[PDB]
Amino acid sequence: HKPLEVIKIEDGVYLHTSFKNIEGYGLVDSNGLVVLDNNQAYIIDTPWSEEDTKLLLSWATDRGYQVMASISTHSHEDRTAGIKLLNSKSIPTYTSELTKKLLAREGKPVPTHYFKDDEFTLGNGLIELYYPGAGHTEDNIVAWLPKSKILFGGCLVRSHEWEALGYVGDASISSWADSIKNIVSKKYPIQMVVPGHGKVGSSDILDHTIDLAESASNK
Amino acid sequence: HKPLEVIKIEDGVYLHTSFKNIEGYGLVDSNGLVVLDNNQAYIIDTPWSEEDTKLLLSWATDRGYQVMASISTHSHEDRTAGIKLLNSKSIPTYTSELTKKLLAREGKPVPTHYFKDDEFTLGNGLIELYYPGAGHTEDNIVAWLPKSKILFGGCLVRSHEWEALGYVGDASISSWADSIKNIVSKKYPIQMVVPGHGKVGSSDILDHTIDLAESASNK
Ligand SMILES: [Zn+2]
Ligand SMILES: [Zn+2]
Ligand SMILES: [Zn+2]
Ligand SMILES: [Zn+2]
Repeated sequence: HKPLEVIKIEDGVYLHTSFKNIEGYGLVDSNGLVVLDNNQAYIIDTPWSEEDTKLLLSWATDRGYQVMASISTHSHEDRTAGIKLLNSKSIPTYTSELTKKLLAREGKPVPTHYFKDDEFTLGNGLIELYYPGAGHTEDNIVAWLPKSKILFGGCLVRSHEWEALGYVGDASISSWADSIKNIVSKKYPIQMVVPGHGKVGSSDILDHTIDLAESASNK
Repeated sequence: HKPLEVIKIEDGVYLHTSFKNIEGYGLVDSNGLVVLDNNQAYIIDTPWSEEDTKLLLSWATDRGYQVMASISTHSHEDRTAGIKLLNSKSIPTYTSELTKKLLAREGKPVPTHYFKDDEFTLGNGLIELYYPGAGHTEDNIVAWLPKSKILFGGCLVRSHEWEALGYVGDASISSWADSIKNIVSKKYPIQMVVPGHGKVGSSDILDHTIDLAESASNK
């Protein structure tokens, strides 16, 4: 397919996007981040394939960055396809404990590190992880980047180009709006929200997601 | 997945819709028609799977209709997945000659009947087939239903919910707008346009498709 794209979206923050080209629909995209702490790089969600993960690692190496770890924000392949490769390179991989268990239940490679806590931090205080409750999946977490004022909402949040919730096979639709409201309750001074699929937007992605969740739940 | 849906959209015309549920995106739909001439039924595009084709044939049998033939509007699986089943039941299957050759090149079941003509008619004059030129694929054809004033645009036309051309792996983007203009030149008194994917709309689907094609071609 179309290979990995990596673009800068803030000082020390890059959006990585990988793709699948589906007959019947067309190109589907999948986003994660690279977050820098000086020269130390943290991967928030792997690309959607092992090959695209290799491209992301090469992207870092070519530019002199040192990849420290990855965190995956739920167990789906579009968040985790690269865990196997990172493990083979002795790069620490993280998920929540529930995500780890879900991966093992799917017969997929597990992270080398995991936490059973609603909050966890990577780097300085560079990346603040939070579990707001079930939505897109039972295990979805989000990441707040206090320096850049970016919330990585992952697949729990929906870009404005979408008029529905996306893939809901593993979703808890009746809990989804409440889980977004829990994010809102954190009172992050959000300047940008990055979704797992679709275009980056502003804080109103949260409101849009609540609208979509409440509509689908009442249906 | 979610099984076949069949709903009436005009006197003697039914929309059949089949689905695939994709992680990373969600539910993708695929449309065809059943067109009646008294009790004689014509299938414009098969459902997206053999199993959904069996459901469509059962739908017809249960309601007393006699399925006479199918026509597929290009070679992609979402138009043709049911050809094998119809052939096994000695129900005539049609495509254009180019579509037939493309199917054989993909190692897929071929229709039992085919024409190398820009126009062809099924039933009364019930269904008027036209090849307007390359767009979504090299072989795409459309169907005009003069009694119901419906143009089945198939995957060559794009519903208003889409802001792009969809799957373009086999497309001729530089010819697409011209091909729509050829449809316009037929001067069909169009009341409804049915796309291969997405929601049924009005004649302005043609204009929308031209806009999308011209934008993509200039890019
Ligand atoms: Zn997911
Ligand atoms: Zn996702
Ligand atoms: Zn097609
Ligand atoms: Zn199609």
